[PDB]
Amino acid sequence: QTGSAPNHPSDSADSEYITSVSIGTPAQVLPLDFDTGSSDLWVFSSETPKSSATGHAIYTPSKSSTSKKVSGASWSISYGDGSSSSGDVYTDKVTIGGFSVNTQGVESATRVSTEFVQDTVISGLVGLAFDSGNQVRPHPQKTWFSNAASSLAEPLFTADLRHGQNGSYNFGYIDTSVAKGPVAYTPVDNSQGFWEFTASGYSVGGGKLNRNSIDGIADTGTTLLLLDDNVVDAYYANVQSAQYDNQQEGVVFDCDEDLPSFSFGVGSSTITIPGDLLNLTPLEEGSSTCFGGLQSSSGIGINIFGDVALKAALVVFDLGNERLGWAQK
Repeated sequence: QTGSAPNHPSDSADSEYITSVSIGTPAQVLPLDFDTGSSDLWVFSSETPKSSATGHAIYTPSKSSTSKKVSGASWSISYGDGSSSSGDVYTDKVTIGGFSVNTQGVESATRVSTEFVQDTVISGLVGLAFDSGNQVRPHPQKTWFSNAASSLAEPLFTADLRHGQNGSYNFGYIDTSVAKGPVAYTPVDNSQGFWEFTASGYSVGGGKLNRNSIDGIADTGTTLLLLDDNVVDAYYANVQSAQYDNQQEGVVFDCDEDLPSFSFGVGSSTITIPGDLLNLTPLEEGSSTCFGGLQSSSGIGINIFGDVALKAALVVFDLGNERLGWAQK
């Protein structure tokens, strides 16, 4: 038994990826942000202030014959970007790509921050990091993937993100037909609740991998590839027009640059992010200056293999073996 759910980029700069989720009986279809960097499944609902939820699809638990309020449960969360939300908790059937979890914790937001209010095309998050990170008190809720894992064909899911095109979030099987190389695995350290791994080294513009390893997290909920100042300096070293732009808070360069690839080692196997995928977006319509997909992680204190990196590969989040797989796309 498997699920396969199409996703799409929210905008021309692949800021975040949007996937439909069906909650309740009959199904209420919400667009949610699948986030392997967090552990709460939370939604805009009929209990979200109407001034915050207007224009967003919402979950109404009273219209679902399978909903149940979880007495005494509450949750609150703050994200990397300073956005936040909080509320109470229901259980309900949650179906993603045709596969159902029958009793899933659905965290109903009674307050959401301005960032979420403005993002009308998203109605919440599906946290896909480890259960230890879940913020429901007093009794944590398991993630949708954790609940599904024992019932799927295999306890794994894959991320297939694309630049400017639909992709897929699949559960319970590995569709390597979207890829041009085999899955290469490395072990995951879930000590901090994340899909944390070590890359064995990197290369800029297709030389041989060095052995300067990089510890970081695979995070579908982060737009950029965020690496330390030493790696960023190495990446941009021969991009002649590159410079830090204090308004953008990141490195920019002429849009017509022929950017080098950025490669990194998963065990001894190479995954290469082509230069095309390291040019995120023109600074504005018709601009001759573009913003790099690879930027510094100095501000956040952890390296993040976000969507820019994930786009280069089919990425296998294996909860059964606690390992992370990358197949070149």
